[PDB]
Amino acid sequence: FTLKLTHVKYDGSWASPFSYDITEKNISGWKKTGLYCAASQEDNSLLIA
Amino acid sequence: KVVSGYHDTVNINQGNTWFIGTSQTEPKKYYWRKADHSKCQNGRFAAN
Repeated sequence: FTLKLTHVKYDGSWASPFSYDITEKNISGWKKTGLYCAASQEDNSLLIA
Repeated sequence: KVVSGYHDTVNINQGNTWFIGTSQTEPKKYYWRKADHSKCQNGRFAAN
């Protein structure tokens, strides 16, 4: 499993996606998963889950 | 962001410093600059 992440550039094109290896012995084991994503007003970052 | 550099001469107050910069993309794109120390007095590089 891989998490991929991209964004719009100023000219409306999309950046080449970053990737993060996600598979750790458990998401392979889930069934019907779903992902969550939200920015943070404190400590500007992305909480992905 | 600058990855690595190499200074031209042996006295770091002279010569040029070549830099290798990479981009915040994927794959990365590598760039190069040069900082001419012959335009550097008081640790302040001239903008040119």
